[PDB]
Amino acid sequence: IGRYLPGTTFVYRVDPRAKLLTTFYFIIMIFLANNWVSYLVISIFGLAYVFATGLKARVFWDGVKPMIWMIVFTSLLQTFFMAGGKVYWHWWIFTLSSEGLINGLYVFIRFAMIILVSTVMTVTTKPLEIADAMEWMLTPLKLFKVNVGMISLVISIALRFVPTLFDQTVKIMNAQRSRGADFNDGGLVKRAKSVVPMLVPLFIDSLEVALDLSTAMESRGYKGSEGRTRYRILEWSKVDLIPVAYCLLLTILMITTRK
Amino acid sequence: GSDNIISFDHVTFTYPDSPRPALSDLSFAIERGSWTALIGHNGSGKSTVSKLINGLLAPDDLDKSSITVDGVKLGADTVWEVREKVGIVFQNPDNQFVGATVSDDVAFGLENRAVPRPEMLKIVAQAVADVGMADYADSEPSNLSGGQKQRVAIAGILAVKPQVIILDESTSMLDPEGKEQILDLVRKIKEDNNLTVISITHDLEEAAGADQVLVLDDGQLLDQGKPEEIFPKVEMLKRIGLDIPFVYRLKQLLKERGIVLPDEIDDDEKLVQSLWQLNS
Amino acid sequence: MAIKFENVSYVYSPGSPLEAIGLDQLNFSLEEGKFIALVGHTGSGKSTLMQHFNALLKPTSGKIEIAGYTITPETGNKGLKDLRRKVSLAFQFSEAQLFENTVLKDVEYGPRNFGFSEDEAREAALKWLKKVGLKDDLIEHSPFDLSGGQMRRVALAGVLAYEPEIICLDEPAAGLDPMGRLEMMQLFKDYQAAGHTVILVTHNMDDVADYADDVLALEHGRLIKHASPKEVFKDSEWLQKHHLAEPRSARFAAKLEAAGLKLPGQPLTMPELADAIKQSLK
Amino acid sequence: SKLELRELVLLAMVIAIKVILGQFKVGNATLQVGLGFIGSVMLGYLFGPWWGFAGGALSDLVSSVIFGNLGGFFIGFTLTAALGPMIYGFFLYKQPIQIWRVIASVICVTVICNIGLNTLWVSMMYGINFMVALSSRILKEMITPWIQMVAVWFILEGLSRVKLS
Repeated sequence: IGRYLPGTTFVYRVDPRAKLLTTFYFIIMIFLANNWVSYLVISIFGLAYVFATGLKARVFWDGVKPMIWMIVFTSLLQTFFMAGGKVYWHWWIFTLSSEGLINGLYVFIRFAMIILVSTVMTVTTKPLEIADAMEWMLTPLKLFKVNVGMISLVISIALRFVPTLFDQTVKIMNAQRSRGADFNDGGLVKRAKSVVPMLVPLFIDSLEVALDLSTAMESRGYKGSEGRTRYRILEWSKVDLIPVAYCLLLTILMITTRK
Repeated sequence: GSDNIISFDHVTFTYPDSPRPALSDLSFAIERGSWTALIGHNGSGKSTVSKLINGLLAPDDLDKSSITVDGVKLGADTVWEVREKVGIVFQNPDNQFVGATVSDDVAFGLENRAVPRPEMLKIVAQAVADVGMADYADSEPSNLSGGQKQRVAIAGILAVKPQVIILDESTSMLDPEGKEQILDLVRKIKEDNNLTVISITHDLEEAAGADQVLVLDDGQLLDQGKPEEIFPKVEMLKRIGLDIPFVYRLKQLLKERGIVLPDEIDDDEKLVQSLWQLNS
Repeated sequence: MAIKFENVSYVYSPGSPLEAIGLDQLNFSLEEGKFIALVGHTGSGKSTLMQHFNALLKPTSGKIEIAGYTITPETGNKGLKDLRRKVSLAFQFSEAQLFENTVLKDVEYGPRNFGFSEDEAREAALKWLKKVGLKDDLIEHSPFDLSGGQMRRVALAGVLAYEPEIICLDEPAAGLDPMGRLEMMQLFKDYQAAGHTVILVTHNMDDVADYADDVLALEHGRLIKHASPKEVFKDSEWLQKHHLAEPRSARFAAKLEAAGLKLPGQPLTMPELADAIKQSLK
Repeated sequence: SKLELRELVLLAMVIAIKVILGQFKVGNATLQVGLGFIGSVMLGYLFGPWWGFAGGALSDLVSSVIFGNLGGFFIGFTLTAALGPMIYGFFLYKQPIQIWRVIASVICVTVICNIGLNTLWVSMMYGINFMVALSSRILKEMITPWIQMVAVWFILEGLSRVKLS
């Protein structure tokens, strides 16, 4: 892990499909905005999405942190819009302007909006819930050669066994740290070697688990992917009308402000 | 009568192997309804028995050797229909845990049978209830103890309704708390479904409580006797590389102290009563 | 002359002593060459505590005097290596530790880089591979080519070949046949007799009674009971109120009491049980 | 190979390992030199290029979902990580162990995807010139890839035939 926690339990956070669609529809709705009332509209909806769904404001810093100073430079670069073309002149041409300032503030809100809607996608949903949604969006390509039975299987196992192989590594790490071992001493020719004492155990293990699982899967009567039911499915709850309204209302507001 | 009969079997690993057969002889039979123990030293080849039973492993010849889980004979396309009669609980619960949550692991077997979902809901919730895992139905294998993930491993088996439950090395990694708890549950699950159980190598109550005990050292079957029979085998059992259960060990140490007790005590109750008797 | 924890708490985050998180309080002291069992319900923190010994974790409150060092919440990472030659942890399922392409290179790995020479790293790996009971042709013989049992040996020889003052073992005998545990628990019982403290982390209460000089008990990160196996298993109600298991002989003794045979003293062990069954008739 | 199962579990197994090895960068002292190429080399060598490529794409998906990425999700971002194991697989699949194979396979991965495509996905949505994101890229990609060939070729080569036979 990896994060974040599904609610403890907070209100909403239901039906990853609709919320993931709302996540994808919103980042498309982040684009297609030509006015200051456009950026006003898309700002106070994604905003209203956040604290009506109530999360502590401090949890959003974790997503913004890595991209901050580069994106400041983006917004700093485009706050200077000057001489886009026809001036390869003059002296110091670049200068502060409101046109750039409002451009630079556009890019802050245009960029930061994708780290709001998407952050609440991860925070408010289990990883399997997202995967369940992901495989549903993936479905319509069944018409092509792509069988998706094994694609959904490989995903389901990796998502399942990523936690375990992690915890097995720490155990292996501390194991070699006890009889050995120092991992940080300086060198190129030197400390590439330190990877092996964790890796071979982890790879030996990961082979040992692929053995034990493939055997159990068949002793549970796994013939193949073809045509055997499903236990775990997704519903459509009553709460799912909120994101259809929230998405459909904002549509017209964004339409007016685009044009 | 017997619920499965394995004929003369020679099985090796020929890739990579053949200094030695793993078994080369065997030819044993389990009586229907009976709890049975396959016990031996590692290298007696018992570990490979349970996999040859459901067809995952195969004899060398396929002709002179015959494996039938009674009603059905291994195997060509027979294999899959055999696995409807028999299922196995392996030793490492985390490794074989196939479900996202608890109730997806108990539904996995049903899924493979194309049982439609409305019926799957009622069979799964019933199976996790039978193993005590009701409250934990939606919990995760990562967050479950080592004895809890073998209750889910067994619960996934009750959902496909096996005739034979082979415990292969299950409780290997486990505390003696959970070991008696798991076995006590299988004992219940056994006599409410009228099954045949094949348990492998925990000794103690897993063997001393079984109706039939097969000593597999080494590669071949050493005697066949009941638990009250072969555990008194002492040296011929001890020179095998094995050991003896508590009551057999406690009556042993008592003899050297001058207390001679009848060689049929399979229990604490018989021994407690025998010491209650012998105290006048 | 002891292994002393005062006054040792461990928290997984910022904390204050009111919280029950991790380890809390924990004032105790352990004798020189004793065989100390460490028992408790899963999630008591016996695992966390184990990691404090070699300072894979450092406390957030107290002090630890163990090998002659002193481990304080501010303790840095210098000189960890001279501590871990003296104090060795062996984790549950140490056959995963095997990495090296040869058994003898995998056992040498421990003594080597711990400040052994080459002459005395082979000398020790050869010493402790025969000492842990492998055939000598299994030297070389890449350790992944070995049975589950003999990998456990390689692991053990890997961590014992530099012969630490203290050795800490989480469930070392887990998953081994009944005669295997006897071999293992004797090798440690022999290693103790050589003047070395031995830590044993197990949920099996049978060989705690047989093999241990005194036991520590943890419930929710607090140390509830420190005493010898007898003083620990005396109480019927206190032992059962916490979730804790008698050794078998203690249950058969109490089982004779259900029949009323009046076994003298506290047997705890099959020889002690048979002798007090022989005494109790007479 | 029809009826592939038990090759596919290990496939997910290396999808896992690669997802794990993407978060871990060690690394020397000052220059972090992230891991996770190993997972793509592993997907490359023993699974093959047209297979590993499918894995490296799922290794964004699983990774993006769990740790709350980033990642993709968004489609042209996974193509980079899908492409990675392919090119390692292209000349290492059912192919011998040789020093000519890796140097072509390490430095190239940088240039094609790690340089060009990673540079591209940076400069597309913004006004930052492609040559600005190209500038920063050339440094990092003229230093570290030579550190991979040291660990890529030798560490893989044993594991290539250690577990193969």
